[PDB]
Amino acid sequence: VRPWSEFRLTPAEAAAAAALAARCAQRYDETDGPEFLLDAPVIAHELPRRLRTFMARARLDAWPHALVVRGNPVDDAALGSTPVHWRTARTPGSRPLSFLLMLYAGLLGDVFGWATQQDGRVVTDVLPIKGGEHTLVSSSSRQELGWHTEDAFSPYRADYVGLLSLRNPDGVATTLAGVPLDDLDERTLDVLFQERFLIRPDDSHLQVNNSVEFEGIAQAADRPEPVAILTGHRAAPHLRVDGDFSAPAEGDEEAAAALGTLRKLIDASLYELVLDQGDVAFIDNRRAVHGRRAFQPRYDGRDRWLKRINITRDLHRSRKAWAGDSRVLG
Ligand SMILES: N=C(N)NCC[C@H](O)[C@H](N)C(=O)O
Ligand SMILES: [Fe+3]
Repeated sequence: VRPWSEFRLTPAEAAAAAALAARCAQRYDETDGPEFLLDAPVIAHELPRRLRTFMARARLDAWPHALVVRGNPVDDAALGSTPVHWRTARTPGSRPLSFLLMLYAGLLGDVFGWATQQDGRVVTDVLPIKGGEHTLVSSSSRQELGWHTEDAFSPYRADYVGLLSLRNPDGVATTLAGVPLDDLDERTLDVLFQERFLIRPDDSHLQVNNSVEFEGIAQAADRPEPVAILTGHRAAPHLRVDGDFSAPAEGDEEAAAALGTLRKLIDASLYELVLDQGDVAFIDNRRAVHGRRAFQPRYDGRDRWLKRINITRDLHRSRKAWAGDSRVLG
């Protein structure tokens, strides 16, 4: 009925998962400490069985753009005010929910972070930062966050991007789109499968958006190597594109026409997913691009606030980029 797969916890199931995360928050010092990173995938085997069944099956389905879990309770009074910056965003009220996200993520794969993004944290924060309303990063607000493959520039980008909505009082929509296969002619499709496109790293990997891996980002922005936008099966391709940071190879007008066509087709097929408070989404970063609608920030303590995590099916595929730590890349 919809392009994502959806699961709704019963009150009993939701309370059991919450109790499990609360227990972890009492026994472990931090969510992305080495001890909990190793233990979380096994603790997650204790989550409610109906949820584990959904995650195991839905990950193997061929069609969904995202796996959506609704119905986690969040008490605004216990959670407290939305932080003013991500640096101070590991508040006690949000702590059990950060553990909950880690437990759900462990059913899907291996979590990791980036040395060049929010100080190498694995669980990151999405919130509006005053003065950054018209930027191209996820702390924007008044300017729409254009659609993108997460970390498109990198061969080590996530297979799944997890988002947990801590609060979203004005119902701001996440945007999604898949490959517009019904409108791509064969010739245009052929071009998108060839290595004729440049993809640069987005602004969230810049030094200015953080408090030696930055040299790799500079090389990627300065001298990008040509890559394909589409890979895999022609009838169900995987997608790698960033609307704001993608370009054709220099002088390649055939590739430019193909990228220009794809831009218009994705713009025309973008749809909206609203993550209400307590909703979790795992976006398939190979099948879909995602973004976020423009909204007016409040800055009154009740702004939209998400926790975010990157998930790969195999951490060993990124060995070359382990930044002195398997769980932080760069
Ligand atoms: N604005 C564009 N095209 N992409 C940047 C947004 C990304 O999701 C980035 N990892 C961020 O959080 O800002
Ligand atoms: Fe994103």
